[PDB]
Amino acid sequence: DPMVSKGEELFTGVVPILVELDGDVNGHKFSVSGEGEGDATYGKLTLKFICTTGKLPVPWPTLVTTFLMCFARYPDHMKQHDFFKSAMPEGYVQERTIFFKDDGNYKTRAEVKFEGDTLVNRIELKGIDFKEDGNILGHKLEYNYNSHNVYIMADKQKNGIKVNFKIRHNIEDGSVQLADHYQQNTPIGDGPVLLPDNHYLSYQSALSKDPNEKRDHMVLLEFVTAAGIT
Repeated sequence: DPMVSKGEELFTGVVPILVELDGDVNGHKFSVSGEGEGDATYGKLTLKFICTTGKLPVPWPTLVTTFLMCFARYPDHMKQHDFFKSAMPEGYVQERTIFFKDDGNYKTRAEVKFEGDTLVNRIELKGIDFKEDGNILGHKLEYNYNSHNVYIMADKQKNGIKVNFKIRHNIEDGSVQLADHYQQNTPIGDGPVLLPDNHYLSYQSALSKDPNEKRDHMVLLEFVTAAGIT
């Protein structure tokens, strides 16, 4: 299938990634740059993010979902369902509203596309209605991350997809902070795309620190596999 070939030739081995985020949460401004690589064959991403404006005013874990679905490993029998690679190289827009239960919300707009050989994710994030002393602006979330599934459906009227899911962030006391994610994606180009049957992406994420890094930062290792179509 030459549409499937075009995504395969773009993603084949290890692809460099660049992430750039401009953020304002309750008027707390901040920027983040990330670098790393992805290997869609294995669904594997390795990334290091740096707050280049000093201290990050929200917990790193709250930005994980915002900081690359085209690196998912789609099993061979599911290749016709991979919207994200099909939109490449021109790329797609990924927009979310993330509602933190009993607290504020993030609204994100991102463009995911190639710039040369590099796969780039440029993001603007706005957060509003946060509590200054809540779990997010009060930094009460644990530095770790649970596995979750992401359910994808076609958004046929818009030639894209819509995506809904819940993230549970562990709070320092043992409880959880729910972040209910609403997402839509649309191609940037006028080229055709693969619209998928309902399915999900299964995510695993591990957060760590670079022991030689003095800046505020997050190292992220993520594996992502599509499933849910026999």
